[PDB]
Amino acid sequence: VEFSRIVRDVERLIAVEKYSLQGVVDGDKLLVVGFSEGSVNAYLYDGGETVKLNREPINSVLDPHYGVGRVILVRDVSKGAEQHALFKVNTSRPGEEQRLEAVKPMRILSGVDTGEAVVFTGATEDRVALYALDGGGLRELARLPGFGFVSDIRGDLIAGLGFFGGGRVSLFTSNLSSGGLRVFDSGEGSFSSASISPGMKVTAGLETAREARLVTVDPRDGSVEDLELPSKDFSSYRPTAITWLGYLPDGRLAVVARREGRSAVFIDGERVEAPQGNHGRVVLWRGKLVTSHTSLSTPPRIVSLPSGEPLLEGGLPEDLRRSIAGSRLVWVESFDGSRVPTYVLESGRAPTPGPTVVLVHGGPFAEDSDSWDTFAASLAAAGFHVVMPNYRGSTGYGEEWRLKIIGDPCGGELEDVSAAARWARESGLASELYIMGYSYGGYMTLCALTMKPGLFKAGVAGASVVDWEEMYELSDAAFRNFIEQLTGGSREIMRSRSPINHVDRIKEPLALIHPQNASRTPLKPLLRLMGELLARGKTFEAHIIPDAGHAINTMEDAVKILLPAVFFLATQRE
Amino acid sequence: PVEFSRIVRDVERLIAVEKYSLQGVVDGDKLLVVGFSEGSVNAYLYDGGETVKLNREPINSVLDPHYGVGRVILVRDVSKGAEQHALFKVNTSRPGEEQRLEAVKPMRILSGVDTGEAVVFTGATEDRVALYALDGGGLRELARLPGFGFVSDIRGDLIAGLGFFGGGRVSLFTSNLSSGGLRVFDSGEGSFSSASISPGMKVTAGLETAREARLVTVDPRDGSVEDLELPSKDFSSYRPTAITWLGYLPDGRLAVVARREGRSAVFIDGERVEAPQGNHGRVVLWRGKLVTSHTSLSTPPRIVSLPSGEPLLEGGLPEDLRRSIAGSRLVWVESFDGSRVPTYVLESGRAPTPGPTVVLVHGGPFAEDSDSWDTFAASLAAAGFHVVMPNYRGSTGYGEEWRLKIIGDPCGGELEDVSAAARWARESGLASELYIMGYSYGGYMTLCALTMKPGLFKAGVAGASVVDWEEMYELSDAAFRNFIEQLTGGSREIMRSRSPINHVDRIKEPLALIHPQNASRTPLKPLLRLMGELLARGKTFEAHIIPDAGHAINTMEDAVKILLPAVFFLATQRER
Ligand code: NA
Repeated sequence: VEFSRIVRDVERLIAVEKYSLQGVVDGDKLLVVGFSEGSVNAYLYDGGETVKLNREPINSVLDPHYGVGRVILVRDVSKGAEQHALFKVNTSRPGEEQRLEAVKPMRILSGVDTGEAVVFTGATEDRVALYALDGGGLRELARLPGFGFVSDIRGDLIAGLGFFGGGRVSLFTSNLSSGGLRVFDSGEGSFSSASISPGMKVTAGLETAREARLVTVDPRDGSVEDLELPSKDFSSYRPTAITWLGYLPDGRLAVVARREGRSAVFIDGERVEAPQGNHGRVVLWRGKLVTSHTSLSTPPRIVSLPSGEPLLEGGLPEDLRRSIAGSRLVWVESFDGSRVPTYVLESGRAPTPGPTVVLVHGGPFAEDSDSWDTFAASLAAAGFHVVMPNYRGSTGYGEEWRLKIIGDPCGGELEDVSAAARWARESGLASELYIMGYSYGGYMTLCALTMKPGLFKAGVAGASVVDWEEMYELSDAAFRNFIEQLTGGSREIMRSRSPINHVDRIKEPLALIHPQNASRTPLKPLLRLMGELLARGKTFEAHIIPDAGHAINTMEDAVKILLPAVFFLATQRE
Repeated sequence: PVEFSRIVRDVERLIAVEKYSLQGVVDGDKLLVVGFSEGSVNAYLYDGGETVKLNREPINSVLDPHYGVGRVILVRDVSKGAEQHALFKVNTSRPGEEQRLEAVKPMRILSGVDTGEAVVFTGATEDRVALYALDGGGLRELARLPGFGFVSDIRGDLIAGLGFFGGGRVSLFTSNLSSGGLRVFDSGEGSFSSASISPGMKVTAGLETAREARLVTVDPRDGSVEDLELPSKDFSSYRPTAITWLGYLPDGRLAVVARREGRSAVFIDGERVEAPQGNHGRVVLWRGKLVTSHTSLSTPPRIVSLPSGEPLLEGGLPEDLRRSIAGSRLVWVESFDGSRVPTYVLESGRAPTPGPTVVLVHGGPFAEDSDSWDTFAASLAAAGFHVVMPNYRGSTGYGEEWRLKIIGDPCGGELEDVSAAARWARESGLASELYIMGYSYGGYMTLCALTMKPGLFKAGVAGASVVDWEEMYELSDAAFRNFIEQLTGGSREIMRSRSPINHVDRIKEPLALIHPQNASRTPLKPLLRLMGELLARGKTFEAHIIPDAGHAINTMEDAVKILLPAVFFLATQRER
C-alpha cells in the first residue's frame, strides 16, 4: 500500500509535543513540561505564549510550591545515565541555569521546592535518602528503607510515599527542621498519593483490592480514617485509583481519580466537567481550573476546565487528525460470563465494518486505558480500527481480575482476547481481524495463531515468549519467580501453554519483531521458533533488531519496532 | 537525523517506475512485452499506442513466442517465491483468461519457446534438468541435460540451446522435436553465448573467447564450426567482448546485440544500427521496423524503435530523482595480481566528494555491472551514497578468461577485486567512508568481506546471501547442485574453507541480513544457523526475513521489503 504515507504519519505521531502540567509559578504562570521525540523541556505558559526555562534538554522538574519564583531542573549527568544534577532557573530569567553544586550526582527520585528549601529524595551507591537544600547547604533529613518519593510539604511537615517493603506503598512523614522518619503502613491496601491539609493532616489516596478510598492520616499518631467531603460526587464515583491529589491555595481539595480506564476531577468532592480520558494534576490559574488531559485520540495536552478547551497542545495536521477518530469502552462478553473491559479506537480511514487490529497489551499486569498510545494511533492512521482488551491478568479492574491469570497462561486470558475479536466481528466493527502485541501481547499473538487458527487473518508478535520452560531455565531469579507464579509451578503448564510446541497448527501469516540482544527477551528461543516455522512450511516475516530499548521514543525506535508491524498489516490487508 | 520518510518516498518511486522487457511479436503484429506496471510484473500486448494486459495475477516471465503465434505462455511462481513455476496459456484474442498447462507439474522453469504448435522448455526438478516438449497430446522429455540448460531457438524440427555442462563453460546443444535426443557441441576456444537457427538449418552462435567474441556457424549434422561472414564489417570492427543476444528476423536478416565495456551495439547482417547509449535486449521486426529494449544507469528498461531511439513504452522519473544521479563512469581498478577490474561508478548528486560510498556487489556470479538500470544503485544515489559496482573476476562482459577465473576460487581473487575497488574509491578521493552491500552472490561477498577483510568496510548488507556452500548444496535442486560443483571445482574443502559461516569470529563490523524466506537458490536454513553463530560469538547484527517471497521479486511490496531495510541501515550507519 502507501508506505511513505504511513512513515510520514508515524513521524508526525512520534514528533507531536506532549505536555504535562507541573504547577503554577512566578506570578500566575503555568509550569509545563513538553516531551517531543524523547526530548524533555520545561516551559512557562502565560496566555498564548510559552517560554522555555531550560537550555539543553532535561529529565524532569521538581514540584514547585504555588507561585515560587524559580524552577529546579533535573538533568541526566550523561547520555542515558541513571544519575542526575540539579539546576535552578529563576522564572524572571529563563534560559539562565545555575548548577546546584552542593548536590553531588545521584539518582534523583522526586522533589518539592518550597521556595526556601529544595526537598528531594535521591539514591546514591550507599543509600536512598531524603535531603533538604537551603542557605546553609545540604542536609540529609533521613535514610529511607527503600525507594521513596516526596509528595508534599506544608510548613515543617514533609509527606511522601515509600516502597519500604511488604509489596505495597507506605506513607511517610519527616520534619523539615529536625528530619527523622515516621512510616505509616498501608495494611491491606497501597498509598497512591498524598497532600497535607491546612490542618496538618495527611490526606492520602489508599488503593485496595477493590475501590480506592480517600483517607486522613493524622501524623501525630498514625490514626487513619475515611475523609468525608462536602460534596458526595467523589464517593458516589467509586474510584478504583486515585491518581493525584492536592490542596489548592484557597484550601479546597482537588482530587483526580480513575475508574474503568478514565479519570474524573473533583474539588471538595464535587465533580468538574472534564474531557473524556485521563487527567493529571489540577491547578487553579487565574481563578480557573487547569489540568492535563490525554485520551486514545488526544496526545497529552493542557486544558481549561470545565470547557475542555486546550491551552497548550502539539500540532497534528488535519488529515492525520481526522484519521484518529474517537475512543470508547465496551464490555465484551467472554466465556466465564465475565465481562472484559475493552477500549476501542476508531479509524477515520477505515469503513465500518473495516480492518481491525486486536492490539494486546504486555505485562501481563498492565492496563489498556483511554490514554494516548503511539501504536494504536499509528494503526488508526494506517486505516485500522484498534481493539484493546483488558484480558484477565490486567490491572485497573481490581485484584481478583488480575489474579485470574495465575496458573492459567494461554487459557482464560486468550479466551478474553478471542472474545474481543468476536465482539469486533459481532458488533459490526470488523470486516477482517488481525492480532498484534508486544511482550506478553506478543506471546498472545503466538497463542492465538496456534490455539485459535482461523480467528485472525495475520498476527504480529513482538518481543514474544515462545517457550516458558526454556525461559524459566534461561532466566534471572526475578523473572524465574514470575514464570513460576504464572504457571502455578507446573512444568506441564509451562509446556502445554508454550506456543513453540504447537507450530503445526498455524495457518495464518506471522510477523516476528524481536530484540537481538535483550537480556530478558533472548533471541535463541526465537531462532528456534523460526527454524520450526521454516521446517513446517509456514509463512513468516522476521525483524531482528539490536538495542531495541524498552519504549518507542524516537523515529529510529519507531522504524525498528513499529513500522514493520504496520507495513506487514497494511500489506496483508491488500 | 535520518530522513526516513524522504528515503521511503524515493525508494518507492524508483521501485514503482514502469519497466519493460521486449519478448517478441504475437498475433496480428502485436508487441509482446513483460512490464512492471501497477506494482507488479505482468505481460502485455502493445499496438496502436495502447497496451492490453494478458495475465491476471502477477507473473515472472513468458516463453519466447514464434512470430505471430496466437497465444502467450505465462510462467508463474506457484510456490510463494520458491521458484516452482507453472505454465499458463492465454489466447491473444481473449486476454486475461488463463489456462493452466496441467500436464506440466510445478518445477523450476529455466527457459522456453512456443512455436504455436509445441511448447518447448527446460526445467529443473530435484533429480534432473530436462528439455521438454508439450502438445495437446501430452508432455515429452526430449532429453536430460547435464546441468543448467536453456532453449535458444526452434526452426522446424531443430531445437538449439545453451548449456552450463562443465567448468563454467557454455556448450551449444541441439535436439529434435520429433525424435528428441541431445547433441552437445563444445568449443575449445571459449563459451557459446546465444544461438539462432538460420533458414539453411545451421546454428548461428556467439562464441565468447578469452578476450573477444565473434559469430560462428555450427552445422548440427556433423558439428563442424566455421566463422560467419557478414555482408557488413561494422560488427567485426566494433570488436565486441560479449554477445548479448542474436536472432534471425522473419525476413532472414540476422540481428545481433553485442557489447564491450558495459555498453551494447545493435547490428543487422553486420551493419551497426543507431541505438540509444546503454544496453539493448532482443531485436524484433514489427511492421517492417526494428524495435528493441533499452536501458542505462539513468534509464529504466524501455522499449524503443531503431534507428530513431524513440520510445514506444517507457516509465518516467521525476526531476528530483533524475538529478540524484550526478553521473556515471567506467573506471579500471588495479587488483591484487595486476588485473584491471572494470568498475562502474554512479556518482550521487546528493553526496559530497569525498562522500559516503557503497560498494554494491553484483550477483550471479556470471553477471555484470554495466550501463544498465539498477534500482538498488539508484536508491543508494537518492539516499546520498556514491555507488561503486566492480566487475570482479567471474563477471560476464569482459571475455571468457575473466569470467572463468572464479571457477574453483570463490572468496579468493574475486573478493580481492571487490576490495581493490573499495580501496580505489577511498584513494581516488570519491569515498569518505565505505560500505558493502549485495544480494545473492553479492551478499556472499558482503559476508566474505566482513569475515576476511575486517576493517575495510564500516558496515555490510548481505541480502539472499550464500552462507554455507555445504548445507546449500544438500538443499539444492539438480541444477543448483551441478552449478555449485562447477563453482567450487568439485571440492568440498573449497565448500568449507570459503563459507563465511566458518569464519564468524572475525567479523568486527555491523551487519544487516536480508533474506526472502522462500529463497530456493540461497535458502533460509543456513542463514538461521548464521544468526545463531553471530549471537554465540557476540556479534552485532540485524536481520529481516521477508514473507512469501524468494529470489525473483515481482511486486513493489516485496521490492520495498528487501530494499528499504538496506537503505535504512546504511543511512543510520552514516550518522554513526
Ligand atoms: Na493502551
